[PDB]
Amino acid sequence: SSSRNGRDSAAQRLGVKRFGGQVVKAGEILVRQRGTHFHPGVNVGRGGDDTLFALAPGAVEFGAKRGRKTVNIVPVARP
Amino acid sequence: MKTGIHPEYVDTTVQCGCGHSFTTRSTKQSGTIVVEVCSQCHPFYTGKGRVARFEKRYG
Amino acid sequence: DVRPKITLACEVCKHRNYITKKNRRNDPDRLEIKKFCPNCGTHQPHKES
Amino acid sequence: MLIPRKVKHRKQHHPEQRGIASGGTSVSFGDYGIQALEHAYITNRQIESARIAINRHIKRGGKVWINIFPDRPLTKKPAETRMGSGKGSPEWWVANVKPGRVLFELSYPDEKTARDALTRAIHKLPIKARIVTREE
Amino acid sequence: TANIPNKLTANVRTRTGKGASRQARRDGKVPAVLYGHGTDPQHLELNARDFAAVLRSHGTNAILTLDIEGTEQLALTKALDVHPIRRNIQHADLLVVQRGEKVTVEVTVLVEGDATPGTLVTQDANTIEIEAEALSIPEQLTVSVEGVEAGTQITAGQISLPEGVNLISDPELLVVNVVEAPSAEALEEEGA
Amino acid sequence: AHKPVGQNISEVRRNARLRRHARLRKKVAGTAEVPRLVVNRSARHIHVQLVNDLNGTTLAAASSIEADVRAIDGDKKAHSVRVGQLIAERAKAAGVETVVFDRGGYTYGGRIAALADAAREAGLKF
RNA sequence: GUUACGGCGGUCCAUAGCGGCAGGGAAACGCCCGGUCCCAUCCCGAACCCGGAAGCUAAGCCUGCCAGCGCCGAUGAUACUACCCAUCCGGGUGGAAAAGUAGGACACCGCCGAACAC
RNA sequence: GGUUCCCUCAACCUGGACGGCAAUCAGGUGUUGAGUGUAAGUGCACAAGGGAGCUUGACUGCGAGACGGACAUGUCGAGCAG
RNA sequence: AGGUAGAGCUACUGGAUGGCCGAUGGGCCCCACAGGGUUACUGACGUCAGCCAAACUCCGAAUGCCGGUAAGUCCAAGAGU
Ligand SMILES: [Zn+2]
Repeated sequence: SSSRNGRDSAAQRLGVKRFGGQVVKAGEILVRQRGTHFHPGVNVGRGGDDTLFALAPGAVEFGAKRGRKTVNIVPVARP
Repeated sequence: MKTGIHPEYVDTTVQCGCGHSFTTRSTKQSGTIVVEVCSQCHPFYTGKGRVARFEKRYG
Repeated sequence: DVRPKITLACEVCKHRNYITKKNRRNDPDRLEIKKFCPNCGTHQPHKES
Repeated sequence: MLIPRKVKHRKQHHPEQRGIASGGTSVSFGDYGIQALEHAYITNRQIESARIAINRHIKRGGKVWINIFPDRPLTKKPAETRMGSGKGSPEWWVANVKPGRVLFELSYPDEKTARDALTRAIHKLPIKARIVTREE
Repeated sequence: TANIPNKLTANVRTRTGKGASRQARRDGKVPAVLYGHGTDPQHLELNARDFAAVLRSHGTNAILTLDIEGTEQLALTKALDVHPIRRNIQHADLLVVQRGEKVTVEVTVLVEGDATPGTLVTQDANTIEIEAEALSIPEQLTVSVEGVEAGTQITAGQISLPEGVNLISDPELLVVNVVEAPSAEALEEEGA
Repeated sequence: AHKPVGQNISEVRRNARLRRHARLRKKVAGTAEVPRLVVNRSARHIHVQLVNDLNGTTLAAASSIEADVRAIDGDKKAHSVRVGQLIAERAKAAGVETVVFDRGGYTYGGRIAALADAAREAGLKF
């Protein structure tokens, strides 16, 4: 007798890369995910594989819009 | 109503053996047609050659 | 091979610009398609080789 | 013997034996009950042996309720083999019992026979238990 | 029914939490809460042996009279927290009431009488809901099974209620079920 | 007594238009620099607005309720052209050069298109 | 400025929904009449589109009142837990649920436009 | 596949020639229980699901800034011009 | 930002105890067909009460992790890069 199991795949390192309050540049990756668990907000775009990246520099802020979790970028002001 | 797909439609005229006549539109190309039983003729509505031979030979 | 690799060549300059795959049972004929040709500088009809 | 018709997963981890019971700690159907006082896996064979002990004692009249079902399976690998090469095939079905859980229930016109019948069944279970009633 | 309220001495707690409640119970006390239409809860402490005496004789829905540091209050027992194993009273919710007020209360129903000898009496619903005055709650309700024959459903709509008491739960609750007594062959096929 | 059984055509028409107007708004939106031109068409009149969606405030507005538009002797399409010209005058007076057309969930063509083409040659570009 | 008025938007998007009873047509929003013209049906002027104003607020819409179903929901207590005591039980300091109870609730806010008034 | 526009299922109840639990028609309730080429998971009713018209971006030269990482690999990307 | 401990299930997928009502069925009589009841009977769906789950979730901590900030240690951690 033996086992017919024993396979698996490499961990894909998903999750949230920049948390709320972090200051980011433009084009920087924020969330890596399979579906749209988080939806794009203001100054945030959706990649081909549903990655969320920043469209403009600022500070990350998580919000909600009609029951949808969204990620927004707020423009920290110049000194 | 699309042009070149519907059957050619003609204003017709219906005639019955009891003298009752109509004027309706149908697909009959002749523009007229005769019917041997109509609303006024039928016993079910009004409540009222093989059988002609019964009264012919026997009477 | 059901889905072999095919090469699309420009009608005008005959340069081989693109390579792709098509089903040779669903599409028994040579694929005809318009793609950008760098040599001509414009979108030209391309045909399978 | 009590056996589920089907289960999605046939080989499972062992049920945890920590804490006391959250629900099922009160007598709802009958007038007398058996309340557990220890953690154990009650096998489907000890339930059959314990509800026939109640049936014999009360003879004809009365009704018996079993509030726990042997759902979760435990495996057992083939005898006289080294460790490794898979996980054993399921062999017995148990019920995870925590202290405070009420296992059996009984309705019977008189009290002396009812409490004796339930005592005959506590001696078939691998735990300590006590007889409780519907009153407070 | 007129019930003389039971007098109980209550002390306002100085410290709350789980460290202070455990210490309070170690001194023969029970934490309590007094909310209602006063709309500002009071955290009290009650004697453990005196509280249990009131519940033992006058039922679970006992009307009370708390002496909160010199102020008299009419209160009704709303809920209890009882340990499954040690069988304690870990807490007590108290609702403020005033005379002439209607409250919704669950009282217990009891089955008295001996039916036909070839029957077994099975009680499905332990308690039923009523709506009575604050100081007029019946301590218990009774039904009679005397000569009841074979399969009959005694329903919650046929319970005899005192005056000023109105049934709240629907009148189609199967409270008492009288059925034919199971035989020896019917016992061995139940639970196999 | 009487009790209606189904849904009226007006109820179906109203929810269907807002259903396909919110689909439109997933792309177009108003800004202070590029405001959104919203059109409401009815069986009798036609209304327009110039909305800034950051604040949710209306910049300019014209409608066929006005007495000047009622003086036109033409048909409904003639009233749309008058309204289309009156929104390019008020928008450019307020300081607006570019807009985006929110067709309101109606099919583009007829009264909606005549209003847009009248406001295109009058100065507003979109 | 007022309004049982019409649109465009919001809010950690139901405290806003479902259902029930009674009411409104000034301008608007609707049903409504018709298919000559732009336009349309995998058949159908039902829908989209166009041209109108005989009828009606019966429906959509709007207003008021209901706690039947949904929804929100404390305080206190408990489960759990980080650290620390504790020779196999258990306890102290800090955090603190889910369920249930008292209750809340038949939405609130912003910008334009109408008719009346000034 | 790209784009533009339109639509809302599964289930149940009721009425219908063959026809029945179930084919096609009609009316009502129905907020996602259907479906997404292909396993499972995260998603999608705002539709990423259903239908139609045109079409080849299933491009050329590039690419700020990032994810992940022993190394070699791998992945996302606004935007500029043809 | 999570989804473990816990808890909950007419909130989904499965397991599952006892009542009530009862279409489907064995049937018997409705003389054969349609034709109603009949039965310690078999009992769907629904509903009342008590439950269960690493690959269940309407919910949901304590810790841990990411970032900002004010201090502390600062003749030293003999720190970090
Ligand atoms: Zn070429």
